[PDB]
Amino acid sequence: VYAWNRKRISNCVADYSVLYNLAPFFTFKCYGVSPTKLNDLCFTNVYADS
Amino acid sequence: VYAWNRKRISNCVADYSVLYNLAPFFTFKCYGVSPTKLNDLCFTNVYADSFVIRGDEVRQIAPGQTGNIADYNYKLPDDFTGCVIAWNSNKLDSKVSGNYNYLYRLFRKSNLKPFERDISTEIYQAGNKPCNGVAGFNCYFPLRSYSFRPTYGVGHQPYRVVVLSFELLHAPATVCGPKKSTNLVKNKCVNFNFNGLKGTGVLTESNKKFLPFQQFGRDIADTTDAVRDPQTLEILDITPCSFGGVSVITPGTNTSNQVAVLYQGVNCTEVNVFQTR
Amino acid sequence: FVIRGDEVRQIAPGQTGNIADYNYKLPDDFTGCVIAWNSNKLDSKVSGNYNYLYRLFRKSNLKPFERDISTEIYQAGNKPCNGVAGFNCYFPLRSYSFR
Amino acid sequence: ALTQPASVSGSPGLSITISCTATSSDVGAYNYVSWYQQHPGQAPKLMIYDVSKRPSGVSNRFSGSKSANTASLTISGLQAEDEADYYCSSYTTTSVVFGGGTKLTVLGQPKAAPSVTLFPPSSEELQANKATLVCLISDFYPGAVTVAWKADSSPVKAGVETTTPSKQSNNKYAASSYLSLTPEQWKSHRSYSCQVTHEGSTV
Amino acid sequence: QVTLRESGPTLVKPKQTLTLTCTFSGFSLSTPGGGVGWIRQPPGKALEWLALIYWDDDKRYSPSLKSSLTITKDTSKNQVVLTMTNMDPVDTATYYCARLTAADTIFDCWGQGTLVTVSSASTKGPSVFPLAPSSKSTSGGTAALGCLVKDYFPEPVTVSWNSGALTSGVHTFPAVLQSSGLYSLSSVVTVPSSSLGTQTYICNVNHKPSNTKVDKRVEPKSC
Repeated sequence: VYAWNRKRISNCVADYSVLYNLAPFFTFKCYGVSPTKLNDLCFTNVYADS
Repeated sequence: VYAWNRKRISNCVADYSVLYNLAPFFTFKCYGVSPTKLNDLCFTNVYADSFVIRGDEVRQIAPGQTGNIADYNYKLPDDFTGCVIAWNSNKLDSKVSGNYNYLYRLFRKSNLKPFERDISTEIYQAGNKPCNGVAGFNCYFPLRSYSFRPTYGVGHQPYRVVVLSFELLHAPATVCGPKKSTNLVKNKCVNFNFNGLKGTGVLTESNKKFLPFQQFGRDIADTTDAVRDPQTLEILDITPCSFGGVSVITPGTNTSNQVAVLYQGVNCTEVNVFQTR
Repeated sequence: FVIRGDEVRQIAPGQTGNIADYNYKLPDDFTGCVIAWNSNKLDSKVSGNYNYLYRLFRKSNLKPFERDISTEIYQAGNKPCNGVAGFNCYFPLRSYSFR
Repeated sequence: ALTQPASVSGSPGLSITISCTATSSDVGAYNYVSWYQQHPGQAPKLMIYDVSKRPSGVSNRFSGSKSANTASLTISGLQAEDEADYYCSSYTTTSVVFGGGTKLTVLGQPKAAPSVTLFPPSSEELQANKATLVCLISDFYPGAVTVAWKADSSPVKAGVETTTPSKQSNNKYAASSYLSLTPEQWKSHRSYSCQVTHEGSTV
Repeated sequence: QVTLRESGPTLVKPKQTLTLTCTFSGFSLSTPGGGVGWIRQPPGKALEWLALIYWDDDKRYSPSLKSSLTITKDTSKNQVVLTMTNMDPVDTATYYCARLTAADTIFDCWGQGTLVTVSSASTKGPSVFPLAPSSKSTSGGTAALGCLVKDYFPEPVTVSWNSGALTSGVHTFPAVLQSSGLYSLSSVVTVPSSSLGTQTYICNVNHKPSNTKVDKRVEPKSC
């Protein structure tokens, strides 16, 4: 909980269509961006915590 | 948000000076004709809409903008000739734990066409799996609920927006202002203002066969040559005032100082005197 | 004007104290510079200097940019204090003893 | 929540200020903050809400502001009818906090003396063995008294201690004396004299 | 103007459901932005919000207490009712219902307050025995007479000598809690010895939880 390892993902093609094969996620709310327009926006460096 | 009302008002006198003495309206950005010079202006059909949005989203009510409410909830045309009025309403539209009586549309297939009200509730299917009555990864309710809590700064507070859409076209005007009327003087070049159409010229009873549904009349150019009186329903011709060129006959300053004036286009009766061709 | 050393911070806009509510209040939309400097060299004297005064008692709070030079006795309770400085009635202006 | 000073002192005529700090302010922008006034024995009435404005019926003596995150109540021209508890209240993310309390003590009043009143018991409760003689005293400013109920013997109280402020109209602290007179020992007691000791003037 | 009065039984059995109501008069609850709430005030403590209702049937409660606080509106008869379950001997306090006119004006107008003291004890019969203004009180300045209402657990009880008239004079000091777990008031009037022997004086005890109003007087005795 307190040792979340941030993965600094950058310089790649973010295909969010591969996150639908796992178990059904209980929360998929994008608090500020549109899930439909997610595959169209270009980001600089997306960080991923765990 | 998605069910913005529309109460069209017609056949009445509109005094916009009443809106100034009301609650502070620090959003009176008239994307249109004029904020101040509005009382002395007749209108044909005014459509007044209403909706409640957040604080940072009021800038999307301008004609032409991106966002979420200007593309899927309420979009204005690029030729919107009107006024948008908004004010902070964080005094009666907010409550503890947030108000959940204002819902806005988030997901939709295409952008909202100008002046469209989408009153529907269907789970937006975003991909392969078709849903029936559930919501998952590609299915979700498109109508989110605003959270109007009386705790945030003025960036998300509820803002009651009322947009007045004007037409301003060649049609019998129904919504004028509080400007008074005068007496009609025909045989004199004076300043006339009939339903906003200003100008100067001589008004005469025209023998033109104006149809009952026709009000204005234009010549080969886009200039009003005849207009029907809005009070007595009388057709009057608009002839321009007496103009023309002026020429000065000068024998020479070294010779003398006497000069002759040549009024071009006058028959010596509308300015010795001598009439030429 | 000449104030006390522990009252310089009461000159900045949006402040509350004794000289900012009864003597001199600066507007919140102030557009100037306040300049102060120590003047104990040419203002202090033996047994205190009783030339500089300051207001202590007033009914309401002074509005920005108001010069109240009145000296009526402050009235408290219900008694009609005309000029007597009784227990509940005091003098509005007190002296700033600068030793 | 919201923290407030416990006790605030003020001379009659000067101006005092209260502090409504953040104390882990989940309030957000701290936009709306209202101050109330509750005299002992009455209901809290609103004095100033939306500190940039004031409600109708309140004099100009009350004013408020909030520099960054702390709301302050500026009360100018203190009077005798101002010693009451004040509360600052705002809107939290899930409730309406009311903060703590703030007692205003306006000093500068002459020390009053308490009048002794030993009401004799009527001849109706003595037949039912309910001797409950009372030495009710009141009208004293300090508020610290100690009755010395004794019938020419060791002075005892046995229930006189009550801690009643009783901030009535005259703003004088009252008391409440109640005796535990034994119904059988009433004949032995000659008159059961009453003596009250006051602050400063102990005699 | 706005008049917020409360009602309901002040004394009840522990571990029950209260029925404290709030009869409001002078305004309409259907106004946009209005509402009636409830504020608790423990003896010798600060205020604390409990519940709040609005004009659109919205029922907001405190995040700490949600399994017992149940408020409802009865605008048909203009009587907001509050119900709370699981009564513990920590909730003894004076409750107030204040109108929330808008978001900026947080509870502008308040009520009067109803103390609900319910820990263990039931009602007790008040013993009314006025103190006779004998020669001791007569020669000792003002012959102050006071009814000796005692032996009662509920705290809220009002008294007034010759109700209707003589508003001033009566002391009405708070009661004292002795070792018997009961209260006692000895409110005396400040009427001097001018004319008190030929008249009639009754303090008019109003011990409402016990539903008893004993009006009686006394005569000057001789020690």
